Amino acid sequence: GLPTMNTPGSTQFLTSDDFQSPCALPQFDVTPSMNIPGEVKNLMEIAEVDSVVPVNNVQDTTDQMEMFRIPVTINAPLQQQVFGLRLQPGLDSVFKHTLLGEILNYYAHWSGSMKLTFVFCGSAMATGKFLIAYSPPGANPPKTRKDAMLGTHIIWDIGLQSSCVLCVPWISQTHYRLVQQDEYTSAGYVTCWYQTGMIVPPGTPNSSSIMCFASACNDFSVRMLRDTPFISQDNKLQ
Amino acid sequence: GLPTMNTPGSTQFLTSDDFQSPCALPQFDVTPSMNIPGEVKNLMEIAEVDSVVPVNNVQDTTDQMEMFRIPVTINAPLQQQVFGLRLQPGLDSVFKHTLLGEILNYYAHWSGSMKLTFVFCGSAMATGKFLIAYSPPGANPPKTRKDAMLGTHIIWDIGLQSSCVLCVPWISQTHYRLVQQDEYTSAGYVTCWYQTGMIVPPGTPNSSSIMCFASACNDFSVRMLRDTPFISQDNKLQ
Amino acid sequence: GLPTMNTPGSTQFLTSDDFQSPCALPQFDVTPSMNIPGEVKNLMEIAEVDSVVPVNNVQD
Amino acid sequence: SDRVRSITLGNSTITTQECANVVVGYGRWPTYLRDDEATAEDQPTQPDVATCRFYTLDSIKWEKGSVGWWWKFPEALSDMGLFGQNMQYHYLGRAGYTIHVQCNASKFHQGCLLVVCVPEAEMGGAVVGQAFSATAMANGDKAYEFTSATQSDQTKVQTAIHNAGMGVGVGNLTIYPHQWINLRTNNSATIVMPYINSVPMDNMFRHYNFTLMVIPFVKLDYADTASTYVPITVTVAPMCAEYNGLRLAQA
Amino acid sequence: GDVEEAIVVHVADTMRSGPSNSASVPALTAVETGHTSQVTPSDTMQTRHVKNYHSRSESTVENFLGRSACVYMEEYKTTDNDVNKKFVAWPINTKQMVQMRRKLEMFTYLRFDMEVTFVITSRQDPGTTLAQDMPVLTHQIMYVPPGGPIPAKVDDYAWQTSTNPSIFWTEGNAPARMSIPFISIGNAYSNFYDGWSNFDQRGSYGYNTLNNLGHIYVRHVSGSSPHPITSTIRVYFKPKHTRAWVPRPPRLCQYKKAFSVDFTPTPITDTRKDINTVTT
Amino acid sequence: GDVEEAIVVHVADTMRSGPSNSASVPALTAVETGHTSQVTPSDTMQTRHVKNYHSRSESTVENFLGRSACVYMEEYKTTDNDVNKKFVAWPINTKQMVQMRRKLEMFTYLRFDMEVTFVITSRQDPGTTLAQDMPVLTHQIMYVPPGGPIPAKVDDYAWQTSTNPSIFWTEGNAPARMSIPFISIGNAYSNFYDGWSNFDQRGSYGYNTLNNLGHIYVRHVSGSSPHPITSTIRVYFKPKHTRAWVPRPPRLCQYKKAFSVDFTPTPITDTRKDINTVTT
Amino acid sequence: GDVEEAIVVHVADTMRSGPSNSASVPALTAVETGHTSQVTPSDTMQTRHVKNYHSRSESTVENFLGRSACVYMEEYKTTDNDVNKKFVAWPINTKQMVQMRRKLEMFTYLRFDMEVTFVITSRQDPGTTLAQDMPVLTHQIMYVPPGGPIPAKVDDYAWQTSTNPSIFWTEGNAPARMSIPFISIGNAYSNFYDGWSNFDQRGSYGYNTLNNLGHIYVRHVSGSSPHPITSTIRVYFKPKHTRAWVPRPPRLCQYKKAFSVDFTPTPITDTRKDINTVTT
Amino acid sequence: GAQVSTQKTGAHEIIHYTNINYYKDAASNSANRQDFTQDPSKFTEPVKDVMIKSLPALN
Amino acid sequence: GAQVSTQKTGAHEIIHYTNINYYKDAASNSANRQDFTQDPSKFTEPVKDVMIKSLPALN
Amino acid sequence: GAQVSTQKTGAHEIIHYTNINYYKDAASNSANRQDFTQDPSKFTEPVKDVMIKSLPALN
Ligand SMILES: CCCCCCCCCCCCCCCC(=O)O
Ligand SMILES: CCCCCCCCCCCCCCCC(=O)O
Ligand SMILES: CCCCCCCCCCCCCCCC(=O)O
Ligand SMILES: CCCCCCCCCCCCCC(=O)O
Ligand SMILES: CCCCCCCCCCCCCC(=O)O
Ligand SMILES: CCCCCCCCCCCCCC(=O)O
Repeated sequence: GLPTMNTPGSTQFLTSDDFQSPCALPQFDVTPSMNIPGEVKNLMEIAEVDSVVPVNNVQDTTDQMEMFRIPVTINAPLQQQVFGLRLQPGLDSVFKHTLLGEILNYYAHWSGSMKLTFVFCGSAMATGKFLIAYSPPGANPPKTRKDAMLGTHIIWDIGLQSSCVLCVPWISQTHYRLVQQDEYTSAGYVTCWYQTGMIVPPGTPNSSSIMCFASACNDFSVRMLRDTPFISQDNKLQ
Repeated sequence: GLPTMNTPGSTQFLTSDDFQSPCALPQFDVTPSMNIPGEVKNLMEIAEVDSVVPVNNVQDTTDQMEMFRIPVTINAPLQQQVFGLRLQPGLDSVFKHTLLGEILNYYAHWSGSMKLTFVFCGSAMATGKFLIAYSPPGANPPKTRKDAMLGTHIIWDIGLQSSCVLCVPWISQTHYRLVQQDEYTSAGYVTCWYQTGMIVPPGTPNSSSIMCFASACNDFSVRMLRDTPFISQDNKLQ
Repeated sequence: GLPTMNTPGSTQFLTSDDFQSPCALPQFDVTPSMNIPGEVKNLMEIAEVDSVVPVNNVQD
Repeated sequence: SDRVRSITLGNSTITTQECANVVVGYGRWPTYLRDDEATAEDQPTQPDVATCRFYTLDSIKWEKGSVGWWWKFPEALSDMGLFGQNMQYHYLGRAGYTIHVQCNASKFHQGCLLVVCVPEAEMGGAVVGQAFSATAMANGDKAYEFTSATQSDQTKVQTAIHNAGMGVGVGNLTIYPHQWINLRTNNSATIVMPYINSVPMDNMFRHYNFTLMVIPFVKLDYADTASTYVPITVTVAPMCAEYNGLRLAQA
Repeated sequence: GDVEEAIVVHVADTMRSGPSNSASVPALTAVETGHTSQVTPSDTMQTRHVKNYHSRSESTVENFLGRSACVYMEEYKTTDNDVNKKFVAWPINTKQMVQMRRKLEMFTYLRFDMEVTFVITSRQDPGTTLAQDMPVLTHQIMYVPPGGPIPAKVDDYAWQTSTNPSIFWTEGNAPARMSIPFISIGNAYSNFYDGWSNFDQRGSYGYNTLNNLGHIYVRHVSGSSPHPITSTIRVYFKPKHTRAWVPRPPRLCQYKKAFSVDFTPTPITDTRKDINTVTT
Repeated sequence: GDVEEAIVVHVADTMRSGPSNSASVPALTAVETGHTSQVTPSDTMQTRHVKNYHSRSESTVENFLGRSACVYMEEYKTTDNDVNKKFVAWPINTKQMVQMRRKLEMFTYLRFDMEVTFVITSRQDPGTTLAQDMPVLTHQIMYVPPGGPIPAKVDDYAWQTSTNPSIFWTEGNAPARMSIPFISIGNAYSNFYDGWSNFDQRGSYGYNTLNNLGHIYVRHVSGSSPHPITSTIRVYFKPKHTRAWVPRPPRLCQYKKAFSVDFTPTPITDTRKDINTVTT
Repeated sequence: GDVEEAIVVHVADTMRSGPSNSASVPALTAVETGHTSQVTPSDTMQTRHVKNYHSRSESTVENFLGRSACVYMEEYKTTDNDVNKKFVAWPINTKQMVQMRRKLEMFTYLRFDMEVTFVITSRQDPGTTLAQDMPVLTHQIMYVPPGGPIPAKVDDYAWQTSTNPSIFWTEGNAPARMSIPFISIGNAYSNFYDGWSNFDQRGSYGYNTLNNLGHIYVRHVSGSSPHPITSTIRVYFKPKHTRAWVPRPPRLCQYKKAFSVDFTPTPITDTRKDINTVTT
Repeated sequence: GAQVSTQKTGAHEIIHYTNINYYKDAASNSANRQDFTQDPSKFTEPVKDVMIKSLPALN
Repeated sequence: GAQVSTQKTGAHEIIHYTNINYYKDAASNSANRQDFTQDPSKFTEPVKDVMIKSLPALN
Repeated sequence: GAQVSTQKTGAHEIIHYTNINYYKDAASNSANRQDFTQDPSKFTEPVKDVMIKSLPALN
């Protein structure tokens, strides 16, 4: 017949190949298709939805739900820190298990900007201002409010609108960053400080809580599929 | 299906083959290209750059840098030899490790002409003339300046222009020469002699130095890749 | 992929076959050709030249 | 005459009356980053004349026994004018450079210097293995000296001159952008270096873009004169500098 | 014309933004509406113009689920005293192996074709005497849709498939492979089923009610060595032409049952010294 | 039209030159400018007209680097008491083998696709009793991008790759092969990196900081012979579609570390009797 | 148009000839001129008209030399005490085997491409104990152009070819094969060279001076059996696209040296009883 | 019956491949992984009244 | 979707070969080793002012 | 890029075959053994003055 010669790679089984194969059930009639609501075509669509971030990981939380709410008090020194965290969406315990971190943990590289949304859940009569800042990578994280205000930041005024958005820009030397972030691909820090202080009238609770939401922007993307390290087994399930 | 028959060479692994193979990371998005300065597309571009030739290999050099400078003196016999060397760019110790010899040592055949550039690094008040000659292959290298002047040569006058170029022509019986040159593919000799002598005024050093640069012309070419013998290992690096 | 089936003679080495094979020295530049005198293209050209015949084989 | 050159950057000027041509990197002139190659999103800052100007990098002595020196950039300018301040306050940076080396001597002196800019001049330690701190090869504008003999102290780099501290033949450094100062005909060398890297921008404290080396191939010599040494001076001017990522002062 | 030549997106670019002072407040919103804010860095700080060539090609569900993953392995011996130990019988399901299970359960309904690959290896069992000569072995893989006859021993009559599809494979060749269409009675596969089997809310509960995909059987065709030999089979699934609906959050707790959602409560995440700790 | 038929240089010729007597001095130049002279033999002696058909086809970087070269080999046994000795785990890098390392380090930055080929061979270990019968062995090669789970033993759960690419290969066939795209986060691979990891100039130094390419793991799928068997794997790399920037001089000193430039000083070249010696 | 369809001689016919009586004398000639007579039977006797369909297709040099012929064989063992006996190292030449040597030396200069085929076979060495189990062996063929490094032992570093071409072949498959272009420095290969190496007519003499084609090395990749195994390799050459110049008479005396023309005088031919003997 | 279509390449640098189907069942074809359309509005903007980003969310 | 191009031959003596791509990723293609363009001016003539070979290098 | 040419047959009795080149080097092609031109005059008639067979060789 037609002369041929086999090249390297013949008879190998590569788990990510694309080849045609015979059908074991010839002329099988499949069930008609139906347009079920809520079709998802790309995982970034899932990644772009907000999810509550457990910022309050203080190592002595006897109640798990306490992790989601950030404490706030009426009387505090003029400049004081509300919270601080590292911007490692796929590695930091804060973002590790969120709806965005779970998607990232299936991939090796990521790039793009992020949205952090903060919502004030105090009384309607309470008021205050907060300074939320993003500090790009450096040798030392900010220690005081004067250090923090030198970076990207927004002044948040609490009023009828209960929510404010800090958009973390994509500032990097490389087009992509590793999910298993190392010192070479650091991403910076995020901190929140009192701007004016929280004031309340008579007959209101003396403490309030804030919550944080994390999601990706429309320029976010991922690359290089890999297996997630969060799930494992020791024996075959039965 | 389609009848076929395998021919000799099936299932072999030839290290220099050109075949298509499946991609292990389907639909991977590569980083955008960027035009970094200094793109090199052909090794001859590297080979055409000048490099300092260590001509002074006198077997008693306690200082390595002394190899690069060729001594010269004010008072010398009327005819005297400055230096002499064999024209074996890929085998001679003089040219072995230069920027041209290193490239040649990756190949088996070579052809084309060469440039030798000499620069005088004496005082501004010093003066002299030198005769630089190329003697094609023969049974005996030149012994005196009258023997040398019968071959290709140039008279070099030292003045405001500090450099002179001896272009070694391609005179050969075969289109190509072996890098591991043998007696069959000899290439000749290069020698330099005093033409008039070096003269200096009062208040100047009595000795001076010359340096040599080697490079290929625009008709140079190589052939038949091979492994270089200059680098070896005895155990796996760790 | 494309279904196929091997026929008799696969993987054999026949010394008088004509098949293409990979080149071990890709993009090698051969020396230019030169017209040397006296090219021979067919052995009958040699056979048509005269040669002396040793007829006197008389065993002594 | 083509032996005269004049360069004007910012509020500073350089004049040379006895010089060779100018070498321009790899044929590329410094330029700003384009819109289709950038990755960072926030607006850059371009100080212009405040930073793109000539800075004089201290001076050294050329003796009969000198072996060579090197400087690492942009660390050498880390504390020089507003260039240093912008380096301190920003996460990312990008700039080309103009390097001018001055060395003058009478007509009765002799000697030759090689001036070369080596991109990514990674160096090895004196003792195989081990490690050295970032003080054995860069401590500001101070110059570091090569050594004729093999280095023995484990706390510093292998300074053997004939290997250039990189494991390569010193005679092959001609492949990089370079120029020669030959006292017969030359007093200064000028090199224009574009920004060369594998990424559009990089942190100017963490990464050494390139290294400047000055090596005497033909040692200095003279006779019967009152001048005992020949000073060498280095001047550098950033070009088309821009920064990104304002993050308070930090190393 | 024989060739049909008639048969790329890139993420959004960044636009230049300057100083602003106006009544519009893009940064302020209200999450109570269930609406995710669509602000971009251009709306809260000055930005340069950037052209993005990044694409989301590798994040599509087709590529995300288009990787072969192991779903089952078992061992069977060529000769032994126990009849049940000389062949395998597996009720097809995707809940046996944790990784592919978690990948699939990120969606509620799935519809795809399937590509199945079988990897078979053999080894001689240890013993006091191993010297034997045995030709190459051959294996049979049989698929029995629900309700069909099931073999009870290695040499039963049921192995003479006249209508059940089968594959005969000889050791030393490439692994066996085939394609399977969408064989669900419903309009889509369901990973989860919050309901009962009986109409009065009794009986089996959960996904177990909708698993009626059949069985797979494997044996050595006629190999029976003087000394025992053990073979292992691995089954790999690879969805093709995938469609998914109704995404759901990834699982947090470890799996404990192959046909149940049962779990043990797990902490939300790991802890740190205090709310301000940012160092390593 | 189905066929796209729309898809050689030769070196410069030598021109005839006669006697000359003029003020032009092509031979005299000045190297101080950093300029390499462009003189040709036609400019300093009488020459004949010569047509050159020589081409520089084989000197291109594509052809220079387009040869498969070994980058790693290691051994693993089918059965043994030490768990760590039954499989391999290699952090991918190109500095292990000297020849290809030196070929690559002639350039500062490289950008290419990769073609990887695996050669696997097996041999029986010596012993007092070797008589056994064992079927053909099968091997698995697993690639784990950085941050993924790593197997700790030959029969770990991690080997059930659902997203990590893998290859299953049976002895006696052609060697395995695949293609890999340009997988660097930066715009080009960097052979050299003169910098530190931490922002205050501390920590790791050199090329070691930018090596985050992942790992490769290998094992026998299920082979476990009564007597030990040792297998060796060799990995070959072959750049494709290559581009290079900023050439640098070839190394002179021998290599001594796999992740450092450390060296011992070496003489510039070999010596000879005196500056006039020209004989053998 | 995709197909290039645009891409047989027969010997001379015999013409009818009748009686003649004339002054022309085609039969009479003079060999002293060096001219071979062109007479035909039509010129000396009456002949009939004959159409000849015979062709000289099989006498062309392309077909004459286009047959694979053995040029070298050698043996090497998988394990042994002598290091030099575990691999082969052959300086390439065509004078080793008599038949192809004589075929080639009918011409003075040749120019052709080459097709090389390798045939490898293995056998177990005899001994007092032969019971072992060994997987399939693998072999490497390495080509080293002149001047390259040469391996000194079976496990040397030189076997990690980064630029030398090589082939890895597994037993049981088709023989290895490749193509080689015209790799001579001169414009044609020379079978004979009447000259010396040194310019003063001294040193090596003959064809030995122009043989600089390189070496070929072969080894078992990693096979090392408990008991010795011997393998033999045979090399076959097959010219392609052949051109030849200056034919010379075939050799009469037997060959005695592989790199010399040395011989012993031989009689012109065999004898017979007398000049008139015509019987058997 | 041969389809010709572009194959994926990076950034902005014969980038064509040919495909033919051999089997009679559409399930036998190779994966159709060249489609890149997406629309996140179903999950990010499920509200009834359209919300303008520049305007206040409420009132 | 078949490319036809010349194959390398010596000196000045059907010298055509056919190529078809089978895979959807450009990384799967064979090496493009037929390009022979080169320009050494970047390394041999990096000076600013053009230098004429026949004229003196300086003055 | 397919060549079509006649294949050898005996005497005077679809005698066509098709060939395609797969490799980029002309050395990889198959043997070109279909050429049958020949000219023995170089060895049989090397004399300067033309000799007529019917005429006497000398005078
Ligand atoms: C939500 C999970 C649904 C899983 C659906 C799996 C459908 C594929 C079943 C294939 C079983 C038969 C394969 C082997 C057939 C044979 O050997 O001929
Ligand atoms: C400067 C040196 C850079 C080296 C870059 C090497 C990139 C290739 C890495 C390939 C690793 C994976 C190969 C095996 C994959 C598999 O088995 O499926
Ligand atoms: C007059 C006689 C001339 C003989 C010329 C022979 C030229 C062919 C040499 C081929 C040597 C290399 C073959 C093996 C290469 C490999 O294993 O990759
Ligand atoms: C079962 C189908 C086998 C097809 C074999 C390869 C194609 C041969 C015909 C050449 C391509 C033309 C196809 C077409 O006309 O659409
Ligand atoms: C996966 C592609 C398989 C292609 C099989 C060989 C080509 C068959 C069709 C004949 C050539 C025509 C190709 C074309 O129309 O561009
Ligand atoms: C590497 C080349 C592979 C060619 C595969 C066989 C030919 C397929 C296309 C059908 C023939 C048309 C060829 C042509 O257009 O010239």
